[PDB]
Amino acid sequence: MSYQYVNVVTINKVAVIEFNYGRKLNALSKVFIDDLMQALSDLNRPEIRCIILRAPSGSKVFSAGHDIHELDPLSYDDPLRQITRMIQKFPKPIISMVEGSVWGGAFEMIMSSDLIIAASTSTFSMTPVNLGVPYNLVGIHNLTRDAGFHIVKELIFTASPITAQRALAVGILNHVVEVEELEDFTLQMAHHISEKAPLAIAVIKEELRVLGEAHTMNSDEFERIQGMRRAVYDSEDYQEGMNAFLEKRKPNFVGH
Amino acid sequence: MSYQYVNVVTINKVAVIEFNYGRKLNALSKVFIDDLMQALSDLNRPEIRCIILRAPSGSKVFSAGHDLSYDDPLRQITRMIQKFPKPIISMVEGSVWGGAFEMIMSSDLIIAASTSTFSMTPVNLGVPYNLVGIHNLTRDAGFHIVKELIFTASPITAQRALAVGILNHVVEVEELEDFTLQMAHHISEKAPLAIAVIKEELRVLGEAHTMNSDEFERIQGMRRAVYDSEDYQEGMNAFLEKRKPNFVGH
Amino acid sequence: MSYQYVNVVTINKVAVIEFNYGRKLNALSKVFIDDLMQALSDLNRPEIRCIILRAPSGSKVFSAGHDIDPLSYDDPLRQITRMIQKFPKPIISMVEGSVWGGAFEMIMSSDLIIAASTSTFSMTPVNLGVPYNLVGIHNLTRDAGFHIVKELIFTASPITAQRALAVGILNHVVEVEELEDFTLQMAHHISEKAPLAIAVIKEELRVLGEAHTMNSDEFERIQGMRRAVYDSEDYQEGMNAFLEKRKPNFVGH
Ligand code: NI
Repeated sequence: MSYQYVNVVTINKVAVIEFNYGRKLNALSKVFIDDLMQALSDLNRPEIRCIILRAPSGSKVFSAGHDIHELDPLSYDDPLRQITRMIQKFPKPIISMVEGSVWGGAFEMIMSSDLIIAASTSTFSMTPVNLGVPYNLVGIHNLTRDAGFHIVKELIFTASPITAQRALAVGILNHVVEVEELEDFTLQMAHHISEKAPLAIAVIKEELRVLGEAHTMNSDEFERIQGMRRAVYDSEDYQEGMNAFLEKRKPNFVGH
Repeated sequence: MSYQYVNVVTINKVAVIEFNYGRKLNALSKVFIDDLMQALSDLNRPEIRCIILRAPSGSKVFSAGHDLSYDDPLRQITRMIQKFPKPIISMVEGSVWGGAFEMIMSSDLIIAASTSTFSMTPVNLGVPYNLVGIHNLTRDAGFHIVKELIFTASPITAQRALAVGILNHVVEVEELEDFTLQMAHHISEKAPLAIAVIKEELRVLGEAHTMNSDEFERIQGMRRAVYDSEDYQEGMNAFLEKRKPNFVGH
Repeated sequence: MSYQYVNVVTINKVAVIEFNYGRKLNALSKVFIDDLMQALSDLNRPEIRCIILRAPSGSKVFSAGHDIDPLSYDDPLRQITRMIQKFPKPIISMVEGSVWGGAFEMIMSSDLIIAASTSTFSMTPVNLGVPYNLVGIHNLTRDAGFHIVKELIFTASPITAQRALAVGILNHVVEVEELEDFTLQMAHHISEKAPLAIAVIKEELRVLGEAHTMNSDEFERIQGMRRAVYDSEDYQEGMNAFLEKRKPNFVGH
């Protein structure tokens, strides 16, 4: 019924899960993610038909992304890994209602959701290259189903932020609205969907999930990528990137 | 050479298949689809280079859709349209609904009137759409967009359809026919064999999302659960009974 | 380093590879491609972090594309697209002028595409009756949707830089006067990021992008069709018409 790190409300058949982790700017800490997951789980009932994920009204930062301090950081059972999986497999639609700036891991988190509705002032950025992190295959895969290849590559390689208007243009966002209408706009849609056949929505969603994951390869290729990842994890650049982050200074990458 | 449900006209290398089932709003009935398929088949000749599918001029409704086994009409037509060695352009005028949307999605190009509208509606009736069918709807617009389309069953405008990648071109209704024909004639000057093989290569790549038998069987199990649900009955009912369904999750 | 068909200049951590074959409109000749590949290869050093591919300033034609199974594993275009894709540094295609045929696939295979508001693009295999290969076709499907791709290929009609942007092919469109500066700045910016991270992600993206698999029978079946095209009358006609600079007359056989 209650959680330390999220606040939940139910409005008819729609449930809203609001973050309650502001000190860390909603960074994806284990305790935080665990509460989000418990909440979702608790909401997996016939009477609940649609979920909305959001940061508190007026938030400057929607989510800072991975919790560096807490630091292979992207292993199967890591929080971010677990949540994306859960969200994707959840039999009810999940809408990310965005207010504030979205960063790295949080960006992957919202991409994994079903729909994204955002304020005209929100911003988006994918940042593993800033810290020198060798992002995982599944993680990367999750960022390629909406905008095209070139676009995705620009986001990742530059780690530069994009406006909500651009995010809408490239296919990332569903709708962009004025912050004052965000909540209202999102709820209307949620209630609308909640009037539809839940069982059909569930199956279609899973069909989409399964098709979306269907980029297959042989074990040698996976092991080869994994070897590359290890090499990155073992590099100087990797240490340099984390420190600089922790040290709140510009990193000096050298290619080894 | 002649059909009950469709009218065909050939202009040099271009063939126009026009629906003739307005009384039923061009619903995807077996009879209708059977004629569509026959007409396509009859047009599979070296001298025909490009096909155009359309509803009669001035139509308010392009197709109402349904009236999902491997051999059901809709499944049959999408496969056929996809394997057809000639390009097939859907020239849309009017509102597009359900099965009809998948049908045009399965085609090579879609050119529509500035006033046309589109909706996928399986969630309105509680239908557990099939994997192949859903797959057919994921090659043009992004995942988040498709999910919105499908989950809301809300109509979108021709302008949004264009913006998200579903449509090739949107034009004033008065110019629709000519714009389409000109593009068709132009394609007809190109190498047909090359077009054919490239279309097929695209088709094969497009289907190349593979999975194991267990996954397939698992989805099949889920689908069956849907067809066996109360909600499913309620959905068919309400449609018939022309009333809003009351879904409950069982 | 030096090459006959391309020029190279390094600016800090960025390297610019410029085509030097205007006499032939930068057609994708073997000797041209070989040079490009060597230049990339020579640039595969820790101090180089980003690459820019471009045609000379002012070019009216970025690349005419193909020069007279020509699409075999070891053909130049086949080799260069693989190279570009496997290159552990980002490769940005900076476009000024018109882009044609193979050159279009070439830029598509790169990481980002930034172009002049006046540039244009056309996929032309259907003009000549060429049975494009699977890998080649695949390379053209990761940016714009299916319907759009099919229109480009089926019509072989050129599209504007504005439309290329709108359908997802291009990253940015800029006024020629600002093309260079805009491109360089981004490249410099990329150069400040973690190279190793970039390389692994790029390779992950490549592997995922190729991951549309099929059985041997399907592939052989495609090959058989391709071969039938190559053996057709229309194939001869397309090549001849092109040489004789006259409109081809295709018949379906
Ligand atoms: Ni795919």
